[PDB]
Amino acid sequence: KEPCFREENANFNKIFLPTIYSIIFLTGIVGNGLVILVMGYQKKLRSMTDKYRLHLSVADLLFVITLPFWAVDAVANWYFGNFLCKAVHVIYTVNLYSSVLILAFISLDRYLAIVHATNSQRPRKLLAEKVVYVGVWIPALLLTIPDFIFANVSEADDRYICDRFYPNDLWVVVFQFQHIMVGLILPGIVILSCYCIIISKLSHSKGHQKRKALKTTVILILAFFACWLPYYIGISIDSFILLEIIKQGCEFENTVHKWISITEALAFFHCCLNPILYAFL
Amino acid sequence: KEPCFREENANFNKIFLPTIYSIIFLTGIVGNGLVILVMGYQKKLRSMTDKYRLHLSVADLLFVITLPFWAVDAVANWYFGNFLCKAVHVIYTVNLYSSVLILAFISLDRYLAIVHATNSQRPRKLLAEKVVYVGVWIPALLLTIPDFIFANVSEADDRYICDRFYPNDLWVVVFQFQHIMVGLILPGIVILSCYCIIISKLSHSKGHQKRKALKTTVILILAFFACWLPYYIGISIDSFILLEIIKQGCEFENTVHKWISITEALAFFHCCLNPILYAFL
Amino acid sequence: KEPCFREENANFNKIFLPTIYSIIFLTGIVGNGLVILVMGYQKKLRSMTDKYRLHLSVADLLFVITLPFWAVDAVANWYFGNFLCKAVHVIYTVNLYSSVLILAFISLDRYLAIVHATNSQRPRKLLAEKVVYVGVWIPALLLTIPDFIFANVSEADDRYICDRFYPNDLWVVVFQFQHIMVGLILPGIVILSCYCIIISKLSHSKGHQKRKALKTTVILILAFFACWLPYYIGISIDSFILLEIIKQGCEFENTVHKWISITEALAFFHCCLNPILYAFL
Amino acid sequence: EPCFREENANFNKIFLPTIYSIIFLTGIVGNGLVILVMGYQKKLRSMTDKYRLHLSVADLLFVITLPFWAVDAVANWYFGNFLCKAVHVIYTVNLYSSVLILAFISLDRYLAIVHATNSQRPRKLLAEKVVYVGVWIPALLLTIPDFIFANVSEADDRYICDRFYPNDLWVVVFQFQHIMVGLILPGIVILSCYCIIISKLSHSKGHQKRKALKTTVILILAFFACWLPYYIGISIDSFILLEIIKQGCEFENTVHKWISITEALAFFHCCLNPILYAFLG
Repeated sequence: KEPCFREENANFNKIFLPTIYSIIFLTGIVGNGLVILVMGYQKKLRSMTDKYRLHLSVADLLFVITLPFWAVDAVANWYFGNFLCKAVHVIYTVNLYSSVLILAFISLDRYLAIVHATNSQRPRKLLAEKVVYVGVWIPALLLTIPDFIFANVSEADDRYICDRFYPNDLWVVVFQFQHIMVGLILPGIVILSCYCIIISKLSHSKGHQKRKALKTTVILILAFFACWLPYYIGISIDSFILLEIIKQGCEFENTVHKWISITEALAFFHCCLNPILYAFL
Repeated sequence: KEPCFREENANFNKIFLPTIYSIIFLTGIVGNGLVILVMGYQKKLRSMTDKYRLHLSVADLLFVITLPFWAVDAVANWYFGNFLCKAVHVIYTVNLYSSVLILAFISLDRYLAIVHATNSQRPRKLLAEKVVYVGVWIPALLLTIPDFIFANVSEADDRYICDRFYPNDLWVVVFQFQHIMVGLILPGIVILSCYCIIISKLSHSKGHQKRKALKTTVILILAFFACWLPYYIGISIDSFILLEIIKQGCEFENTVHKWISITEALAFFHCCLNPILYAFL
Repeated sequence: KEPCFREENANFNKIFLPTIYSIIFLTGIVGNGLVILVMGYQKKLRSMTDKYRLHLSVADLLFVITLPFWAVDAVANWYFGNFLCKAVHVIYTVNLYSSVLILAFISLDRYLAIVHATNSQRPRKLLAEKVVYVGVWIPALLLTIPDFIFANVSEADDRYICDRFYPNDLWVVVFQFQHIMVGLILPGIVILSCYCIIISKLSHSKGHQKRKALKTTVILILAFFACWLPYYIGISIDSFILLEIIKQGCEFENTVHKWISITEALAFFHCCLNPILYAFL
Repeated sequence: EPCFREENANFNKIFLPTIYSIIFLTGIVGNGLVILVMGYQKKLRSMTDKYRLHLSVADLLFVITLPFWAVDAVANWYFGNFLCKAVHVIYTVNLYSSVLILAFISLDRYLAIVHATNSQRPRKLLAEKVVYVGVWIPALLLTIPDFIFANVSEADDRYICDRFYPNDLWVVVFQFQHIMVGLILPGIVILSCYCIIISKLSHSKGHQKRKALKTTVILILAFFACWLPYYIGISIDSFILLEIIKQGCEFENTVHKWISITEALAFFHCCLNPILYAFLG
């Protein structure tokens, strides 16, 4: 009843995923380094949204440093050993959770700036300079413990596959549900609640279109979640497959893994769209 | 004579269709809930088109409530129940016909507002206030009766198929003709007669501002019919296959069924494009 | 001798060509009927290029009237008979040659309007009122004689194929080379010469006022030839196969035929891009 | 041992000639119009326009030989050894000259914004005398292997024209030279120039962040986006030929197909200079 025990990634992933990773690596390096140079070295962070997009650019730069390891592990497989596999996985997790927590924080900042426009200028300073660290980076760093523990390289079938290796499959299901939860649902629920209240409080602000700093952050968050949504659907289906709820054939269990691979490579475009909304607005 | 076998949905579709359904679910919930909040709960409807577009938002929200059942059915056939299968099909039919009848009513509103801009302020108000129910929702609720009668969960082996199971194949053909007719042809003929007589009374006149509120109607209706056209082509081809008129083999029938599934999933994006035009125009 | 077995349409190209033909049929009827209504019957043509574009709309309407027969012949085969096969092929050829000759006349009209800006107002009117018929419709109605001679319905097997049935394959080659010539090369050379001289006499002045008006015709001609270029590549390669010059495989003359089918369906969008440019003025 | 790569598929024998013909038409028309307008009607206003004139000359030179690529894609090289050498030489000249011209564009912009005061002699020196020795002399010096190793190999029935080296280590070293002096070194120079420009244009108060460094950024980004999939493919192939990427023999065929299509798609760089003169973006 074992399935196909994964299939050798289609020969085309292995030229496509390397290509996607390299495009995202180039765009991420150039764009996020330019954002850090302009908005975080020369200190022209004008709004408090540009404070959080600096945090996004730092997280995305950290991830795109390790993206060439993803490309190499796509073409060939892992050569870099165990410590660097752990480093790549914890950096991937830090980016994963920090970016979406930062987006939730930008939604909170927009909610405080629009809805509580009279009295929330002092909470908007603490939330962006002292509370952002303990609400984004500390939760993002505390969720790399499963990757400090389980992210080892398995010397296998002349493969050496760098992945999170768990004692059993229930751990995989639990941690994929945890990823889905604290990376899509709760930050997504917070963002949706903040923006629904913003739209309800802005719908009668005389009509005066306060859709300025709102449109940029709406585009940023919508593009981020559009990049990540197919991957989250794939891993939710995969987690329900592992939980013996989707008892279909092993070929479905392999096509969902292929879906996860391409949609995860395509979800790394979130590291590129923060600088893109500085090229455009 | 060769009763064919519906080959089970390509493993791909079993992850594509949930992905499309989930994208439409998120976009439709957020957009239509925000339209009902803004246009329907806060009374920011500024024209007669916005009342009909509020009706579209209500119908689309009703459908995207049941869309998660569609995604689960795309993965795991049916473990919700016969009553919930009936409710899902009834809501699907209500959306199907109410949305296109609302679009036809929008075309009548534009016809009366442009061709009869001097004596049509009461029949437009009377239309959008009282006749919209009798001409949109009563047809949508009295023509969903075949879902109350026929839509049931056949437990074919382990595949609990939730679909309309008519007594005869001719019933399937005649109801697909009914759907094609009162979902593409008659409302489509009405919408083109109302917009060809406007194009002809907007040139013989040379008008403007109204010209422009006519763009957000033309784009809405064109996008709806562009979403639904591949599905209607597919189901008309399926109906002519099922009358033993086409007879291109079982492989062609399987291809048509896959086309119908994919392009029906893609045609549900009409539930997203009503609030998208409130986000662009 | 190996006769090179001509496989039947794929099962997707039945259900795709029919979809492409239906989209183009709907768009062509609606748009070209509106153009003939407004810029034709209502005499709202005011630019001396709208006359030629009215001619395009007449040709495109004539073709999209016969497009449903193309969709039926895509799904089923020709049940309409020899005379109506001849009529459909004649209308196809008339559209084929008249549309490209009208675009050549548009380019020549812009050449006379820009290069000969002072003298050519009476030659332009003569060209658009009297010379246009004998230079577009008469050549298009004289190149359709081989359709009156050879287009026939062949009852081979159960497939009533409606196509131009020649004595030899050398006839196919010569009537594909004359198609390539009169449809891409000679009108294309005329259009390229006219627009190169236009640019050399716009860019040798502060031409900015008339570097629009020109933009619409440039977009129209470029979109037409972009639609028709893959088809012309396919049929040129097929003509060289039929000359036994390419002589590659038997799977390459079924790849070059499923290409010709797909790209000929996709080239019929030229009947839709003349009214679409009136939406994007 | 060798995978044994012998197939150009069948789509890539009709797709690639189609892509080559589209690029041949667009490149011939656009680059001829640029050379006529800029290099003959001296409408070179800027110093980007002189380098873009150099790009148009190089791209015109390559699209002259593009029909030979179209014939070699569907037929094989029946033109001769001298024509194989000439086409490969012109291909190499375009390859290196275009990217070195873009490096010169980046350096000219660097001198324009950063050293805005004391750079009008260096920017007139580079564009008038140093551009030849830094673009065309290097591009004609790295085409020496196209004079030495490019030969039509009769081999089997198909006379294949390619640059044939003694060992497979020469293929690797020349592919590495290609990657270096076509992507890395000019790309590093361009990135350094534009990063310093951004660090200087930002500080500048109200320095339109974009000015005319929009059109050059778009041109260089589009060029490198066109060439990046090809460079990923040939780097993967180069490490394959070093016996580093041992992932089978179907992977080498997949990589070679990737190289063929992504090399044809990389020739759209030969028409980005005129299309950015048709958009003025």
